[PDB]
Amino acid sequence: VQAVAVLKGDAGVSGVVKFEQASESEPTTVSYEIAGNSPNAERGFHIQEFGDATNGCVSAGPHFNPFKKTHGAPTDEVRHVGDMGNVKTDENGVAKGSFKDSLIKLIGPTSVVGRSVVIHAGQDDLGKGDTEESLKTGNAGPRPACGVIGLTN
Amino acid sequence: VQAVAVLKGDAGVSGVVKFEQASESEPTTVSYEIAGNSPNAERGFHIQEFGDATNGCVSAGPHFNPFKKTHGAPTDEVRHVGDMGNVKTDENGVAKGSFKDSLIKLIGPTSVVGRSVVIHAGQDDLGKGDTEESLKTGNAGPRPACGVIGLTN
Ligand SMILES: [Cu+2]
Ligand SMILES: [Cu+2]
Ligand SMILES: [Zn+2]
Ligand SMILES: [Zn+2]
Repeated sequence: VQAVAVLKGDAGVSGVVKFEQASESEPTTVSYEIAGNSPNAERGFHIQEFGDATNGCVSAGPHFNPFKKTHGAPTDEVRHVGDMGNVKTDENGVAKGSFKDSLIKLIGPTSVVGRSVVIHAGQDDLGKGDTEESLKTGNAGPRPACGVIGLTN
Repeated sequence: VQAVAVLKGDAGVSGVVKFEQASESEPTTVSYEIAGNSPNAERGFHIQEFGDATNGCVSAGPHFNPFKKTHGAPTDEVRHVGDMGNVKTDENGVAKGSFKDSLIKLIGPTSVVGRSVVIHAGQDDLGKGDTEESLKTGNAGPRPACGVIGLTN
């Protein structure tokens, strides 16, 4: 199964995020290419609960969290399903890479198809900040771009 | 279950399409408000197979047709699942209305969540044209706007 989300916004940030999962038990491979970010920085990269784009990136809701856990790093055992951590941007402000994740799925009851992907304006503190907000959003700041994860071939 | 698709494009046409289905066996209620169309006209309104927006509205593919039937009117027994027919536009070029459909579903194997909705530039001939194209696209023309159907609450 394949899916793709085209990140758009009014802040100069844009990109494409591709997802791939052969079967439900398998990890999903997330590939991304995002431009227009601050150069040489880490930026919060998360999957939101809804794919509602009626009010910009705001209507996408909070991080996809079906198991009701606190915000964390992708490698943390306690993290939201949509917690993809930070993506690094180069001297030209482009973030490009890929990784596999075993909580994010394109198949089954927790499928992220129809939900949104958000690239943040700030860095994700990975749930390590001494704040309640750290456990909710990782304090990653505004959402300059987002896109609904749609089906593809 | 609720879903929404925000129709956008570079041709002045835009809008919102809302979907609602309580349970799989139930019809889905499609509500729409679309502006920027030709005034006092009928325009093809369809659901495409993919929600891939990487190449404008083109990457969405053909009409969602899991049962491999020919193009038809929504009331036809032989139609594509994504065949929503034409929507009427008023003297100001706005198409606004709602209807229920029993082939379009937000739940189950034929769910349209993650797929795209397209508003056409031309009228749908409802599969009655004396052309092979009539049985494929209804000859509805270009796709000025489209949006990926995402989950909402
Ligand atoms: Cu976030
Ligand atoms: Cu069409
Ligand atoms: Zn989170
Ligand atoms: Zn059709």
